[PDB]
Amino acid sequence: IMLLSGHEGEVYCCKFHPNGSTLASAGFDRLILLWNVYGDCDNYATLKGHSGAVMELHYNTDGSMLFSASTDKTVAVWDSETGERVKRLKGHTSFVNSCYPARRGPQLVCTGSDDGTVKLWDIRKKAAIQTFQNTYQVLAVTFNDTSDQIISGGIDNDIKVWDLRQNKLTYTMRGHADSVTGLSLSSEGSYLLSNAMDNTVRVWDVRPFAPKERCVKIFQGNVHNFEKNLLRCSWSPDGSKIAAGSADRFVYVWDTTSRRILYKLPGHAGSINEVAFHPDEPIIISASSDKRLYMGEIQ
Amino acid sequence: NMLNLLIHRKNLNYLHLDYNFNLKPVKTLTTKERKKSRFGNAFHLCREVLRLTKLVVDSHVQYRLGNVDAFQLADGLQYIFAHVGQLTGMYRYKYKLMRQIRMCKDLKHLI
Amino acid sequence: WEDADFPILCQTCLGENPYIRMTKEKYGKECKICARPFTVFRWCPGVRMRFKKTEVCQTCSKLKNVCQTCLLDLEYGLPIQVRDAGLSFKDDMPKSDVNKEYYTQNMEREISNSDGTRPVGMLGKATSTSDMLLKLARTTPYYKRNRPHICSFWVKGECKRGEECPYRHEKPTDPDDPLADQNIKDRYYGINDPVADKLLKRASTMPRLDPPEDKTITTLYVGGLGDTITETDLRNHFYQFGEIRTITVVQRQQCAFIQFATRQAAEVAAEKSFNKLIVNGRRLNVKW
Amino acid sequence: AKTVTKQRVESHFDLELRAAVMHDILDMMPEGIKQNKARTILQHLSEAWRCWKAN
Amino acid sequence: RVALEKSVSQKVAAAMPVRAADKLAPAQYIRYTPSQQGVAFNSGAKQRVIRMVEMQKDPMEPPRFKINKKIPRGPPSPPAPVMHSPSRKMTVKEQQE
Amino acid sequence: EEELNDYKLRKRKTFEDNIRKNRTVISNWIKYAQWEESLKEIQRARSIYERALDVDYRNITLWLKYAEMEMKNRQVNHARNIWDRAITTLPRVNQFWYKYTYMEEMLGNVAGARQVFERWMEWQPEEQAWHSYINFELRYKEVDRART
Amino acid sequence: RKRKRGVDYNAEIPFEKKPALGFYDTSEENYQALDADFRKLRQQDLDGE
Amino acid sequence: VHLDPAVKEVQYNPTYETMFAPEFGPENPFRTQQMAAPRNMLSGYAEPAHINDFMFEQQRRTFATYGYALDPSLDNHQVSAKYIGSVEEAEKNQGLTVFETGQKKTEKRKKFKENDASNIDGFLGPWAKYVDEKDVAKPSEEEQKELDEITAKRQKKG
RNA sequence: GUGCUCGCUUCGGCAGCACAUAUACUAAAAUUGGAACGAUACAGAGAAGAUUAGCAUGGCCCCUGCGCAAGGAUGACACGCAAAUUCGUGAAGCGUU
Repeated sequence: IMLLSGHEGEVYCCKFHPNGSTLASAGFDRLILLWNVYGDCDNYATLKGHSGAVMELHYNTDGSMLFSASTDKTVAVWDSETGERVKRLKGHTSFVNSCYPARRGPQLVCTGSDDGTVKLWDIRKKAAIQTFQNTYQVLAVTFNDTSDQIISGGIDNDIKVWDLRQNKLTYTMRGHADSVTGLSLSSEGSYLLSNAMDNTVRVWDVRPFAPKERCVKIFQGNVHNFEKNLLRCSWSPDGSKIAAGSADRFVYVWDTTSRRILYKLPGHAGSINEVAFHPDEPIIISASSDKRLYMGEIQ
Repeated sequence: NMLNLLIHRKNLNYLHLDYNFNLKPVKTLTTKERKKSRFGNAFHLCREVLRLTKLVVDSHVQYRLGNVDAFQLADGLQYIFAHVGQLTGMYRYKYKLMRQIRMCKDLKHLI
Repeated sequence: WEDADFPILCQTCLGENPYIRMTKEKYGKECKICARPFTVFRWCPGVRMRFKKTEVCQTCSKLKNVCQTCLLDLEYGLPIQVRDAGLSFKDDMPKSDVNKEYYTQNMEREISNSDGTRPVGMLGKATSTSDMLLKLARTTPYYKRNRPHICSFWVKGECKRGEECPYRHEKPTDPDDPLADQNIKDRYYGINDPVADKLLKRASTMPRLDPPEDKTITTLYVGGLGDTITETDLRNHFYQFGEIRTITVVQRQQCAFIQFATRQAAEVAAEKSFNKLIVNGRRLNVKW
Repeated sequence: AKTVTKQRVESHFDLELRAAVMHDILDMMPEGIKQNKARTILQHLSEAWRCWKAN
Repeated sequence: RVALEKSVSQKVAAAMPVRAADKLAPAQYIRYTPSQQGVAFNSGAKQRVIRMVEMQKDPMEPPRFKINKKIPRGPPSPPAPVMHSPSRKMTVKEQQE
Repeated sequence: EEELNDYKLRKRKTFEDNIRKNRTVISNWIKYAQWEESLKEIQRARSIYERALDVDYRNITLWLKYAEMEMKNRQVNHARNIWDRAITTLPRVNQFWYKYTYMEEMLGNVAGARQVFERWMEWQPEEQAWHSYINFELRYKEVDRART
Repeated sequence: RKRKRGVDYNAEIPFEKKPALGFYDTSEENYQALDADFRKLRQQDLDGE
Repeated sequence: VHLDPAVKEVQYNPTYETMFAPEFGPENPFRTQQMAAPRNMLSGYAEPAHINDFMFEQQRRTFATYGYALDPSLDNHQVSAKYIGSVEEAEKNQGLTVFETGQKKTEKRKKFKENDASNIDGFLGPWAKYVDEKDVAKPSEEEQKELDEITAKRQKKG
């Protein structure tokens, strides 16, 4: 078990690097702190370029590029080796809640904001290529696996899937009762994990050939409290386990097959915003509003 | 007010502290009163320092009232700092002031 | 000196709103009993109320097992005199100041060396529950306790500051009422507490087991059984009291007559068999 | 803890001498001795000192 | 050393009392479970949440209370059993010498 | 009652002042406790002995005076607690063992007396102690036990 | 009365260190109070001969 | 199963089944309400929260203005959220907070205004009195007499 | 409350949006107790004859002093029928087996 203090404020997001050897953490302090996973878990960055809260972190699939969506209306792209802010996408009129970069090349990025716009990008160009206008605020976006689709969840409860080729809404999924704070797509690309404020975590069949009712599995046991934070969700790399942020200070991991809890680990003092799995070894980190990151082995 | 309150708190009300920071007794004291009212050098030093401020400040008051010429004011302040021993008795309660008191005599002679 | 991070407070003092802002002042005042300095916590219990503060240190609070403010008991909310007398308990703590100081250091020594988070030394002498206490104890808050003080200028009859006035504009309690003359010390030690006396007299008037003077009948009557209670249910309950051999039931009355081998067992039986007695959701009336 | 400045010196030393001798007489006696006569031994020391000064 | 240096610091804090004002803003939240739960008492909730703020000490206020007042010292810890060997026999002849 | 309380207050103050000045002089405590014993104020006498033990628990004569006072007033269980504490703290003080058995023997608790004797033999006391235990069986003709 | 010490020894047992208590129950047994007899007792009788 | 109930500061990561499974056996009757609750200090369980400053302060303010709030407790039943207190006004006022445009906006009290600062002894900017409810209140012709009695009765004691 | 509303649409009112978002040991009081010399009568200063420097020791005794300095009568007090466990010899008279 390892404890990683040193954020002055709430930790909203944390991600392992795809090679497993290094870790990124960021939150309300606006700084992005890069940690070694092994050894003394020492720090060796301060990334300083933002002016507002860092809402989400994502690496690209090779790990050279770190993407940070911020409430400052900008998306920063960092070089992981040098720590230089490579680019500033500044196209959004309101807070940027989320981002996610494409699995396959080229280096596309998509974004969701409280202005109700879902904007696609290309890192080569300074402007948005395409904007889908949602009627209400968007809290989390991810691509699909094929990099052709944006999936967005918002405060309008429904899950909306766009197609970049037709520029049109293509299918919608209904069942969640409240704001979709978090979306995450499995490494195989078949399934999506969703967290919503209705105290349910669900798995949906994202594949083209799903049944008409796409909700395959329902998980329970997390809590959303009065702080209404954007509690995120993540998959294990093998797809056997799922984790969800919960505001009741307990760190939840479910077995996807048996639908049981497997770990419900105490020790945080605040709302847990994101939980992430290490890619190779069974190490789990959980980021909480108590200004601490907890890292520990599971079996 | 501070030194006044410190007297009244001990209920030593037979002492009087006047508006020029003299302390004088209103009667002949018993031995027991004379013991109880024997303040130490810390209290007496602070009192005489306050006296030295009032001589400075009242000179400026006399000028702002128009009772004295500006040239009289200047010679007034000069007189004070040269003569702080004679005018205030400070060196009774802290003997090391004979450094400063000599040095002001030298400056007097020099100027 | 006592330095604590959280005040021992009952729900009625603590307030009706579960979001509380309070200020922590180290060594702000002396304890109203033991005169030792303690950490004073002060908070607004609700929309209109006194903005209360802790009056006694946790040490004195631990010994009696009372809230630091109202000095009513953390288990029942009754006053100290009522709780101890109901258990026939008495406090050996000295009454004179010099001996109280000696006693104070002793308890300081004890709490520092022991676990100290516990009443159990003083509670251990009388752990038993009593039907008297459970009947009297507040099931619900008494927020009226919290209301602002009376405006003294208004009682004088020339209330300047007008309708802004946060203090109450209503008649004070009459000074001839014995309930006005209360003292924190007297409430803490539990000596001549008028609020206690009012409770105890009232509680004494509650109904009781009068029939045992019939010293050679040993049969109990129970009434209100309905048709919805079996012999076996009745027989089980009576069996916990003692040895029995008669059961007879009168269906018109819906009453049973049940006879014990001894009156002593029957009288022991009767102790439980009051208004406490419930079977199958029916509450039953017991007679001889 | 007031100090042994100057005037205290001789009275202090004569306390420490007698306090040291107290320790030795407790230890030197066999464990079955009548637990008394400590004060008697000290008075012999005070006499031996006076005889030494007077030769 | 962490245990002693902290106690050191509390002693050393006496040495210079007025070198500056202390600075204090660790305004912390604690969550509280009142033990004596009920439907009515908390207006509904099982728990209540409390904001703690350390109040600003006035630099100019003198010591409020009497410290010098001595008190009778409490009795010690309970007496240890005396593990001696048996009292070896004193003799009359040595007792006389 | 006022003259009685003033007599009590005057005497106690003189005892407490003497005790405050001469704490190591254990004989002062005994005089105060015996004076309360004369007044039959046993609850005060008890507290004086316990406080005196806190200054010098090793003083053999202090334990004796405390135990004697309880025995006289028929408070047998209080005296038992005093003896039982004494043998645990001061096992080598032979006199305590003899006196304790002597209580039980006068009370005819021949069984209870043995328990005190058996617990004594655990410490392996001096020869004379054993002979007292031997003679105990011999007084009651238990030849085969005396052998063992 | 203008004193900080004195009269306290009349209100209660002043420094009531309790007896230690164990293995025999002795909350039960208790003692006869002092026979007063304030028609023969004297100041010399309390101190003794 | 394998984890003690008397435990703190667990050095490894226990599984759900090996930490949350029941304690076996019957409860004793010898423990009152205060004794059975999992208290850390004499009246209850105190543990350090880190709740976000804007959300605490909002809900706290909301209860004082209306008398409903969203429940801060973090176990209860993990099933559905509720309001607390006068829950009838939560559904009525559509769950707003103080930091919002209110639903009710009517029957405002009337005061003077002379916002010019040019007429001496006539300016009153934000110090304006309401026009109806006015200074120097006293409560009765006869309650005065009854309070006169009470003060007189106090004079008879000393 | 102010500003903006290609707001009704006049310069009267109302609506929306933006910014602005929780002071106060809450009294101009009622109470409650414990204290300041110092006068009134009373009271007389240690060391085994007397006149006297003192330095100590001890603690629910303090005062003066910034003091880990130094004064207060050597600051006062201490002066005590200072009895703690546990026995035996020798003869003489009287009564008993």
